[PDB]
Amino acid sequence: LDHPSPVIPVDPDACILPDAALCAFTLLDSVLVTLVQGPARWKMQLFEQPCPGEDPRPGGQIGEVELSSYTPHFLPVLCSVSPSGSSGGFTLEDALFGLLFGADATLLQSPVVLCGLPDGQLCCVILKALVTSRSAPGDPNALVKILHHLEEPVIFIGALKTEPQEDVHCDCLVAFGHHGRMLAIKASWDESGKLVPELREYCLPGPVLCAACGGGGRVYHSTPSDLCVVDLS
Amino acid sequence: CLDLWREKNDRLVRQAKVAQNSGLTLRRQQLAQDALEGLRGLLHSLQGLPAAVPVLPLELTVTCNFIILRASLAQGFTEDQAQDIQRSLERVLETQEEQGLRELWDSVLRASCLLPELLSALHRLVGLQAALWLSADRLGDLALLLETLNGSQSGASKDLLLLLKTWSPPAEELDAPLTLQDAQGLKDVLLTAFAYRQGLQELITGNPDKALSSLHEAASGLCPRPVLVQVYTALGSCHRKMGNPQRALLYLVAALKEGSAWGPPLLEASRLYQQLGDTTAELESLELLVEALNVPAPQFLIEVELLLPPPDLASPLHCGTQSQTKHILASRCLQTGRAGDAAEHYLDLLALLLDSSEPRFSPPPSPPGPCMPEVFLEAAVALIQAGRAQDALTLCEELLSRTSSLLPKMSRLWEDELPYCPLWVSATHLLQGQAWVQLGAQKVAISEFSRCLELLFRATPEEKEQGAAFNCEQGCKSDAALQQLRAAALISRGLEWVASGQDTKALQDFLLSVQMCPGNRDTYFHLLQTLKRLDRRDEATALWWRLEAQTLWSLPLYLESYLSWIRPSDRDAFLEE
Amino acid sequence: LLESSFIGSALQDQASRLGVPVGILSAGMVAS
Ligand SMILES: [Zn+2]
Repeated sequence: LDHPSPVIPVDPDACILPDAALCAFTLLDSVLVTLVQGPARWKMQLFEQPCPGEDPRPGGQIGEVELSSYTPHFLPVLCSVSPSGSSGGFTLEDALFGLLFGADATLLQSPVVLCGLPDGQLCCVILKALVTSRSAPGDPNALVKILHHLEEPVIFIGALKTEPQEDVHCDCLVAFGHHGRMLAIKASWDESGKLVPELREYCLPGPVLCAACGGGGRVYHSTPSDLCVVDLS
Repeated sequence: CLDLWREKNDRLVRQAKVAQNSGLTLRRQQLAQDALEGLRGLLHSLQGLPAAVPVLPLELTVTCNFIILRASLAQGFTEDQAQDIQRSLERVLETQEEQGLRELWDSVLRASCLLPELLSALHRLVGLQAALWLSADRLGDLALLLETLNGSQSGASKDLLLLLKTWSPPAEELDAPLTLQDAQGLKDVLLTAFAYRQGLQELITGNPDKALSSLHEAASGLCPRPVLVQVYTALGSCHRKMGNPQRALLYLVAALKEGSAWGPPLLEASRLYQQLGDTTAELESLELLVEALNVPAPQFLIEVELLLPPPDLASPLHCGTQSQTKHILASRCLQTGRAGDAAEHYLDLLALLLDSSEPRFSPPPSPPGPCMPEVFLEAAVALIQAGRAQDALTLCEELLSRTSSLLPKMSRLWEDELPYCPLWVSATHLLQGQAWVQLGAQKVAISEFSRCLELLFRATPEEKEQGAAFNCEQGCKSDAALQQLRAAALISRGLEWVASGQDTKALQDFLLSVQMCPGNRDTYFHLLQTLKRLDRRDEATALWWRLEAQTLWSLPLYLESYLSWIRPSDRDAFLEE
Repeated sequence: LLESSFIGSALQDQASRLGVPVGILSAGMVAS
């Protein structure tokens, strides 16, 4: 960022993984998660990222799988979700974390990655579990799982601290469509003394065109008319 | 203009090969995709024209140089390259004389039988397209293409290998526009690769007689050192399926020697030594395995591995990761009765899995195998066969501490089928309990036998009403897993009821496991021991006749071992009285 | 031996261990 007219070309030096076929990527700690276009089957890749101040390297790929669910303008999006104790993502409250993904994920304190995709399909993947080799391929059905299918492309995921009573322990998982089926998710633990996830699929105005999360259960979203806001608190 | 286009193709082919031979990981793929976009633009320029005969042998040279450097970078072929083949083929067809590749190839080879002097490039295009259909597993129509290439009298030769051998490359490849690879160099690769894939399929389908021939073919010729290893390794398994151990050993030894990557061999070593039952050697190989898997370049050319598949789990070239294996070691160890050792393995397992925040992730076992909680149990079960019961509890504590934030919050406790308990949570409580037994504490133990038994009755596990998550598919749903786990917790309790002297209560709980799961038989032993004490004749004989009227499927590991661990030696001895 | 070119290299291995010319061991082993 120091980087020794105020215009600057990059040199192709600063290039790393010229995979070329890659749409979308995120970061964790020391980890890089890409999402690579191919023929029909999109596969998710995963690389090390060097924790020491070094030459800013990729490393070797740990992990690839096929989003078998996914078979082709709208750039899919990915998200990081780490549970409490274990950074450019979202921590849940352990109740929810446990409810969505389950025990494996909770036990391993696995940061988990959610891919929404142009269809609207919202798939999560467990990064402890994505380590593979030539002799050891990703199974799709193991490893990537599919939460809810909005039937329109996905703009935005987050998590929300409803019940407001820097690392905030959210309780409620937020998705958006484009035409505006939004999807909030919460913990219930109701009526069976048993954990069930409160789903709704509300059905908002407009094409929706970007979203965000801000202090205390308030989403700030666009229509093409006006900048609109929601409460969940 | 054809002077300049050919000068450009030759320039970019020299750039590609300089990059392949020399350079660093980035600058390689930067110059490679540079040349790929040069070839793209040049192909666009030549495909703009309604091709002439003298423009044709450069256009096909460009199509070859593009497809090669495309799929060698991608590290896989696809169907874009097949559409580019169709484009170039109907461009050859429109010059002298459409529908799809197969009939297009038939008609183009009829046109080549007129001998336009581009057969150097047509045979090279068949090699690329053959590789494509090989990576796509399209072996029926590949026979038809090469069948049309050679005599149509070679039509009965459905086997590819003979047909590929008879298919000669046409020429010594005279001073044409430069190419990245020759048709014979591709023929060699095709041969070893197909030999290889036929061999593996024949091996997995229980024909390791057929496999040997094809694979020896894979040995004989061009087969890069890395593959050589893999082939021999298949042979390990083949002779292993046969019974011939030593041939196997010999191949395995080579595989080691020739290896920079000898994970997979020792894995076969293990399986072999199991087949003998040479447990000592078994475990050793695996130990070594783990350190092996501790330690960890792509040419812009078509090599073999490009065309090789990713192997399955049924392969003898299936080798997991460090963590996955360590689990095997501990697993295998646990079944033998080297409980202590087993433990240490399992703790090392667990250390690895959980503590791995800093380095490269070290993964859990895959889900034909057990889930992350079936494992912790196996951890604690070993710790119990050590007599490390105050550990076995710092485990079942750490478990139910992380997973609070799931569990069934047990208000049915006040209201007492409907709520859901995953089998594993019922069991944690069973073993917490056996743990207290080794530390000798009737009360707080029989807390845990009763607290299991309630989560096996005022719950059913079999409750997925909602696809809400990821689950144990296999281990923690089996009605076999449930009727065996009940039968246990009740057996566990019935003992403690005799340690305190309440043969009425013990009788109840044992008689309940019998009625429940009649094919554990340790159930019948404990009840009949109880009956021989008190009320021998009638009851005992009535149940003898029942047992002899009566006369393992997928029980998970933590329970198998736990049944074996409690069960008594003179069990059959008692049943013959 | 009771199970080709490998079996020759195996007798070479044995010969290198024992410091016997391969012929002696091959003959002895065939006879036995
Ligand atoms: Zn399980």
